[PDB]
Amino acid sequence: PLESQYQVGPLLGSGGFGSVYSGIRVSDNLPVAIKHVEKDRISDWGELPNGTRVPMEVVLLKKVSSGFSGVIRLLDWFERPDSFVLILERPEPVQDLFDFITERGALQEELARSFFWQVLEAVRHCHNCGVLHRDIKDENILIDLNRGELKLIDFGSGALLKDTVYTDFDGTRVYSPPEWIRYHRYHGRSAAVWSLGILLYDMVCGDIPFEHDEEIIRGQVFFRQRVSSECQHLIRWCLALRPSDRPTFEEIQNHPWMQDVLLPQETAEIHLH
Ligand SMILES: Cc1oc(-c2ccccc2)cc1C(=O)O
Repeated sequence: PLESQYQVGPLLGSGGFGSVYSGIRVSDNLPVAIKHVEKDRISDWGELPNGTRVPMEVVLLKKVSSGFSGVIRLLDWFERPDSFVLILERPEPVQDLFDFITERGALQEELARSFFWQVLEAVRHCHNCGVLHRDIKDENILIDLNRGELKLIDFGSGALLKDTVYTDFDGTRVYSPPEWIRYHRYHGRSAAVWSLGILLYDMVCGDIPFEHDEEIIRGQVFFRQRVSSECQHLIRWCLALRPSDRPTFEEIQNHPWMQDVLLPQETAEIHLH
């Protein structure tokens, strides 16, 4: 069934999320990514409107599934004896933001603005769907190179969005907020804003600002690259130590640095050719 409907291509990557393969849906040659997740490694299990025992990732992907291209689309899923197999859409050609930054270095601000804006729309979409990604980072962002569109992937560390405190975290530590580091306590939106500040810094500087807990806790931001004041202001704002001092998604998107964003197609034409 999974074996007959899909032609398995090469391994795209593996890690904490499991193993993701390039693939093609045999019926219409649709490019897909086949993600295998070991059951023993699934800590968060959820229930669909049917009531089946599935990993939370599947619940979250279904909650965020729509025509909106800013988030990876779950096309299908299969349960195997010891794993879950997720069929995800696969943009072609594609490059993750991490590989993009590794190759190109620090992004021009116009490019970072377009990318960052698309990440914001994608995160806002997650949140409107009741999903907290919890692992917003360059590696979890795919660039559809032809369309200039970004896709948020890997909902495997995610949770249902709630207004109460989260005391569990399995996303990326260097993207985690100081309140998580110090107290093991964070609120969804403000931790997402912190990780967005790390991401924005990473986009415009070519690397994350903090490598150690103490740097996270201190929250002193040093710009190793020439970054505009408006951009440094937005970064410093997302990276406020006090969760309540962080901007809301609205304030980030109304920030002066975020004005006159390029359309994804314009972004592709100028920067991804
Ligand atoms: C790790 C991962 O990689 C992908 C993917 C990679 C290249 C093209 C399309 C999708 C999705 C996920 C996921 O976890 O959702």
